[PDB]
Amino acid sequence: FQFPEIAYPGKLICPQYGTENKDGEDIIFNYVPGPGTKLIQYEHNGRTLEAITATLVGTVRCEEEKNILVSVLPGFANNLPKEGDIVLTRVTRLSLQRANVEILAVEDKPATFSVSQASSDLGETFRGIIRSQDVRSTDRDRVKVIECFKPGDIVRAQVLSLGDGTNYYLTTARNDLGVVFARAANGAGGLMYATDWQMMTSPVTGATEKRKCAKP
Amino acid sequence: MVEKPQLKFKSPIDNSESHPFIPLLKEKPNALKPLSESLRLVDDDENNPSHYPHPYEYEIDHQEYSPEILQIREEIPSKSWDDSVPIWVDTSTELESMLEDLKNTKEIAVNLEHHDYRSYYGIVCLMQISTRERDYLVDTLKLRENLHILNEVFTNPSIVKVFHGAFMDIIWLQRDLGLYVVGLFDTYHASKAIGLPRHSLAYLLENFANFKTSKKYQLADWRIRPLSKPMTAYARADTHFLLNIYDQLRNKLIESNKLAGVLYESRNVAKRRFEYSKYRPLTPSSEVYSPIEKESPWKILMYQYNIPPEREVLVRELYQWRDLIARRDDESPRFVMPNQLLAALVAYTPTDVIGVVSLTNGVTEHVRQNAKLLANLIRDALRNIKNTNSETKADGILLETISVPQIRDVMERFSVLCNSNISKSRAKPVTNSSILLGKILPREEHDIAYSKDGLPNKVKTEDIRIRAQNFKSALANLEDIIFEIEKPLVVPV
Amino acid sequence: ITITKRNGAFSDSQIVTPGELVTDDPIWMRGHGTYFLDNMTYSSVAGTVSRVNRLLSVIPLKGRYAPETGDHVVGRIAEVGNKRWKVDIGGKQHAVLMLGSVNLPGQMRSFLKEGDLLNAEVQSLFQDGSASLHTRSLKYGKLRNGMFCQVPSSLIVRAKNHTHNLPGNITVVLGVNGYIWLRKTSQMDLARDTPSANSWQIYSDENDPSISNNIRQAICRYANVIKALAFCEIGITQQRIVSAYEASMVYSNVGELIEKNVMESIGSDILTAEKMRGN
Amino acid sequence: STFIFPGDSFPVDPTTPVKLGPGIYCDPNTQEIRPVNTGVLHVSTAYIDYSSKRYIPSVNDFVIGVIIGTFSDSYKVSLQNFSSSVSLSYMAFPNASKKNRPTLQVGDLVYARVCTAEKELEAEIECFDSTTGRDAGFGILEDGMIIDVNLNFARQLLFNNDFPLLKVLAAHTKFEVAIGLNGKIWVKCEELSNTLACYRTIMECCQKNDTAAFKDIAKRQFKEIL
RNA sequence: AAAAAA
Ligand SMILES: [Mg+2]
Repeated sequence: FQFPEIAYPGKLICPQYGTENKDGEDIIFNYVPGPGTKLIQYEHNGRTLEAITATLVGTVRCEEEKNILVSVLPGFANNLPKEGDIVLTRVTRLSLQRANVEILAVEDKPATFSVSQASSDLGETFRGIIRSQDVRSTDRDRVKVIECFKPGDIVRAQVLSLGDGTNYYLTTARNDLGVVFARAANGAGGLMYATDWQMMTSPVTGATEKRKCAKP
Repeated sequence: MVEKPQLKFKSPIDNSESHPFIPLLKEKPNALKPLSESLRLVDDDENNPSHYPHPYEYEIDHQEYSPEILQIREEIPSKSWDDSVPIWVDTSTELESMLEDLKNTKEIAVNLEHHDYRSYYGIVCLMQISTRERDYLVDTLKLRENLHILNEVFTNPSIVKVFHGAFMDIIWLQRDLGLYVVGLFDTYHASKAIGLPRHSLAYLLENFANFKTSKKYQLADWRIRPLSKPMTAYARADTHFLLNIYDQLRNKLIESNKLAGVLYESRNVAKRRFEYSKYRPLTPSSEVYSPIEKESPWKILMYQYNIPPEREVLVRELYQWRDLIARRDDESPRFVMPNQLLAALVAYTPTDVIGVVSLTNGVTEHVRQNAKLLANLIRDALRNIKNTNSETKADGILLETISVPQIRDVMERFSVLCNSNISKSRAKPVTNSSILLGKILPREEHDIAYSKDGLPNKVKTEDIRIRAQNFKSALANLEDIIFEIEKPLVVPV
Repeated sequence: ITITKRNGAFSDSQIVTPGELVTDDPIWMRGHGTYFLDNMTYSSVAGTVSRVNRLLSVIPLKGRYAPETGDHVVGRIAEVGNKRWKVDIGGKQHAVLMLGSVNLPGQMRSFLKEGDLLNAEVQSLFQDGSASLHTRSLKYGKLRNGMFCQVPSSLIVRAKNHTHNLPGNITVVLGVNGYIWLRKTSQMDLARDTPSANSWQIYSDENDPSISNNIRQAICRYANVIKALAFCEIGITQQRIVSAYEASMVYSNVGELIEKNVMESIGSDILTAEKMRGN
Repeated sequence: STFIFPGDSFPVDPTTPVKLGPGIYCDPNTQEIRPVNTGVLHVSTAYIDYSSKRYIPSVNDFVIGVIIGTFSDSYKVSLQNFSSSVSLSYMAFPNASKKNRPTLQVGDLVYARVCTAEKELEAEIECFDSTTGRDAGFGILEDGMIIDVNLNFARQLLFNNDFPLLKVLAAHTKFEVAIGLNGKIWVKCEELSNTLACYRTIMECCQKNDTAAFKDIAKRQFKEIL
């Protein structure tokens, strides 16, 4: 690519704009900053200059989407809950009109996941709230939250809107979303598995608790 | 059914709104400022257009209250509810008797009744005025254009008018009856100053009166004559004990020095001016009332029923037509067509006269006769929405703006920048040998396993690798747990 | 650098003090600064006795800005939560700004965020004295294209219009709260009161791309004279500013106006001029 | 009497179906029934009576609470100090309304029953039974005086009609009374001296805890104020 | 950071 492949923080990669000559016509390559890069200003020969500079140690990748995107891939931080993403959460508390949780991991894109490492005994972990209307598409008005989720149960959901900078708004309306892993009696009993979409049973003690289950 | 009083009125209703609201005030008693000076029009600002100002605006602010409202007097117990009887006034012969009866009183308690279902602007139905020793029920239907003579009492600063939530009462007074209030004392604002839990009228009749009442007849039709027993019970109950509460609240305010604030907010209520939706100020305020305070009233209708910004032209015509008929036959917009039924016209969009008549639960009378026209407005709106139906472009003009050979210049200045910067680096090679903690701190993780002899054995680094390979392979594909349950209720074919 | 070294040390208006009986007449209506106790009226603060009509009160010598309905004020966003904005107008409490009290064009932090200045009107008042702000106007909105300066709230009196245009192509926004904003005269500022007798860029954070030095030093000088008039405890009006701006032209450099002897000179010049041509 | 200790074997055979209750615990894994408290096992129905000063939310229980907060959705009422708050809805009152809200300030005494009480959810009460003529004394308790007692003294007073308290107090004075299952007793009389006489009796009766000492205490208390 | 009339 006529540009350095390996880049340490502070290493010059490519100028602001670029162009080449092919097929008897000038093709304009537009370089734009990305994750790991930062467009800054340098001075030389008594004249200002703007060039793409890597800010993270790793390899440079030049890709195009249907313009040249310059980004640096390290050998987590970039991953952050955005509208449409699927996120594994754990129920922290149950209220009557809603159910608040905390974000643990986020599903990637083509399964693999991105685990967000944080202290659960502090509160530094991202918190999210699942509305009672976002529990299931069936009968959106009247939904008993006690018979859907449970403190400690793992819930796979999808984030709708970020809202403010405190809580995320999730939903379990579709089939592949709902309580995934759970135990009997708030975790006191044995492991339970998902059979019906609105019923969770335990093939060990024969206990059956009402939850919101996803599709296997 | 019930005959509307609009036909029985001496003057026909006018829903044209072609001219700014002109007060029906003919005689202006207790006024230090001439009527001719207040009958003019205010200069048009940016937000405020040309309109007639409040007649007693100069009288409300400038005039002083009676010095007996500023002193703490003992409460005056209300007359017995069972012993006292309400006096009905349906003729002008007994209206004059009440007028001279109110002039010898220190304070009066007045509350209105309104019906906005069979009229566009709405019509004042019942006015209940109560003194210390008697109660009155004034009919505002038959006696309407002759109630302007009550302004001698209502605009007199010597007599204290006791209302509750007069924010809508002052409007109804000046619009239909042409009445104005000078020297108002709103018990509602008084309740706010004390910090009472509920600023309603039912709470004041409970805590400071111990007369249990309830909200039963409010939206109910008051045009029905004569008045029934539970309705006339609620009618007189509003202003009966109101004078008792007036003293009790007035004593609360003086000792807490909050009386100045209540009378202040009361005057601002009394100076409220009514104006049509067309000639309303462009800036929303609480001093001017209008049926529609938004330039685009169809906006909030769409966002409520989640209507996308595409059928706005459809809901506009349906709204403007609903307002046109309502101002024609002199009816309420909801009586012509409810918002729920209008939503069915926007959501389903019936192209024929068959789909218009049958929607949801029921259909009103106004849109039933004009159902054929409604089928055309939908066909016109759908025709309109189908009639109407920059990323690299904005960048491309900027790339042709900057010089092309300059790109070769900034590249040469970039190549000469790197070669004169990072290309020059020379220093004697120094080993990374540990000085102190560099030997032990970054130590690779080792594991040991004690055998039967008790001798330490270093676990191979390859041993743990195949352990992870065995775990990750077994965890990735879990064996499906199969368990059978007996079903004696099922049978074969 | 200027220093001051001192060693050894560190129809009449009635002046009342807390606890003093102002009048023995219970007829009067109790106002601010006075409390009621057994038909007697005592003063709670120290100041002048204000007798207006039936209302009796005591005006304090010094006090924070008291918000009134219709006041044109300049405020800064203090915090943003739920569906409201709480703006600091330098009062006793933070004024509130509802979501329905602003202009929505066709995540509230994308419109107004902490730190942003704005000018607004007091729509109404709460029971605790807090003010409800209202920005729905062509004269109100988010502030930019200039600089902020603060003067005592008792130096700016109410008026029909608080936005004045001044020579030098700049515009002042005299808030009743004392918060003042100087800015470059825009299209709205040039023709505002005149056309009356004849929208995503309103929340923008970026100033005008072309700010001439002639305007920057004007904004600068206009700021130095206002704080100078405030230094002499002189009520700031549109005329007092223009006069001070012209009277300060005898000083070539703008930086010379920061001195104490210079500020009191410009202040005394206007006081003596308005007294001479006023009588 | 048969005294029970936690962890001890359960005398009742697992063969015959027996309904559970308070005092016993069903192990979510081993599925064995064991006692978790100390007291007397009552078998008719299987439950254990144990001494406790702290009340826990439970369905169909009459409680006397104090309004500690007023929200827009419901009321915040504390049935006991330091315990979690309870949710009293606006529609939980007789003759309910939409726009119009019932008149209750912070500190008002309310006599209501617990409708829905989950262990992992905020409890809820209603000021109208479901139902007993809508009037079991439910509603705002005007004036009067309340007294804190243990849960043992409260339940036996409300349920058991052989308890010589309301029987012995009715002879000394005429009054209306309301007893909650959270250890709260509300008693209102005409004269203040009578209410004070009733407060001192229950205070001493709960302390000594003797069935035959009720008449003795009540005699000397009412003659003390005079 | 709900509230008042009808
Ligand atoms: Mg009323």
